[PDB]
Amino acid sequence: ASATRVIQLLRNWASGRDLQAKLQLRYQEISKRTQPPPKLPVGPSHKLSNNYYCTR
Amino acid sequence: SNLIEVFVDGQSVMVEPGTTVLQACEKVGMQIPRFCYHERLSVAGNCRMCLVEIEKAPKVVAACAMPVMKGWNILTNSEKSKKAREGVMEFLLANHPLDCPICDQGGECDLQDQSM
Ligand code: FES
Repeated sequence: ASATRVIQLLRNWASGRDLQAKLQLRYQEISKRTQPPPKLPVGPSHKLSNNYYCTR
Repeated sequence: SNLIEVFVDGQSVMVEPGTTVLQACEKVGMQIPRFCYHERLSVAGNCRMCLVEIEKAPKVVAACAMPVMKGWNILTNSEKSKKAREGVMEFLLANHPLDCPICDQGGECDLQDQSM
């Protein structure tokens, strides 16, 4: 976050933990909203032979 | 009388001579799949969907057109009959158009229900 050093020390002392280690506001570390195309593999019953429906 | 004893899935039933396998199956209470057979029309034997297995017989007979004789045990739910039905539906649907959304017989199609 965009916080001054003195305020950061004040918060860390008052809470008792290191806030900047684990912030609760999401930043650039999240994934992009645009993603490459997927492929989504087919299931196990997509065979061209030995796939009669009466057996499964 | 002249009634003869035939077995459907091991259950005995009396049938008049000249009764087909399909009619015996209806008498027991099961409906053989069909596409070309109509009771009010002459027997054709085209669609081959009514293929059913007779016990101790290596060849699958057409239930609509095959007269039944004494002693036959009709295995309607056997693996061979199921495979024959699946093959016949696959051949029927090989060239069928993907017209179900625009077809006027959407929810009342024998093809759709029998494929399901
Ligand atoms: S119902 Fe078509 S061959 Fe018998």
